[PDB]
Amino acid sequence: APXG
Amino acid sequence: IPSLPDRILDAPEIRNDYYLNLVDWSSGNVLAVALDNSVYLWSASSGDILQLLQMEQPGEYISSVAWIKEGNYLAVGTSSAEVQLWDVQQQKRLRNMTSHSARVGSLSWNSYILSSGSRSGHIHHHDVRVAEHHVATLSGHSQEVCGLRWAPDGRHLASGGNDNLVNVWPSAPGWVPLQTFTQHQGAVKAVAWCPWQSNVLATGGGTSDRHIRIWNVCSGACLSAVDAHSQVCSILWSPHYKELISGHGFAQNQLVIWKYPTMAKVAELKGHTSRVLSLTMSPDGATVASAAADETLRLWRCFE
Repeated sequence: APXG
Repeated sequence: IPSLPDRILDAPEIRNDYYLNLVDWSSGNVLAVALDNSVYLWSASSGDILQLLQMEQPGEYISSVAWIKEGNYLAVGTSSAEVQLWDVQQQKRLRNMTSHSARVGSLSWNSYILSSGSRSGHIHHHDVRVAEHHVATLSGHSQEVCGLRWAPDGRHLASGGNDNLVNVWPSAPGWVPLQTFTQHQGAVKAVAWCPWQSNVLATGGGTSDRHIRIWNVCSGACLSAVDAHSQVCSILWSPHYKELISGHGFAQNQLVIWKYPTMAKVAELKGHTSRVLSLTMSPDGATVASAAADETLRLWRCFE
């Protein structure tokens, strides 16, 4: 997940 | 100063290209993070994530991001030499500005003027409010412009390049630098103005230079030259603590906090497992986000  | 970041965000596919400026923290507390061909927005208040955009053509990637002062528009430089302007509240591209001949790796705003730096060595001023946006070409670099920063008072624009030059430009024309500092013996990506001293500029050189230099752009004096023992990808000044923070690569991949004006080392923020690519400061000045080639954005509450 991007930026998770 | 905490030795651990307050948050670690995954940054999958972050481009490990030293010359790009892929992160920026808006005055509205939204972090813009360019990950390969997409730009993600992360609200520091809610933790909400938005994939703002994705490049449409194969091979295209984001080469720079920069928020306008009010934080409602985001400039996005691309590998296809575009300077896009996105309205982040509408989540729509307002403009796709072309003028450059190569990727736009650096961006800096001065009110409604957006300055863009390219791998070609040229800097363009864009009046984003008008049809013919390209209102100036500043040509003082022969290699990629990787650092571009308007002074907070708008009286000077600093640029750093892969030609080892720092140019200090006037705010109006002709278009010749007021200063050209040649003392860095490596790429100059780190460029940050002192928030409490109009004419004081900090610059940092790459692997072959490893120095932080503090200048007075009016007298041209180099006030300080400090060996950081590593490439200096980014410099930020804390307006509250009277300190500087720099990001580094081999071998420690750390951030260094320095006391100003003594330039004494205050702290080292260790944690990244690969070179730091960029630093950006939160609007309140308390937190520094470091984006690194280890595919993380570490948020250090090092100034609170």
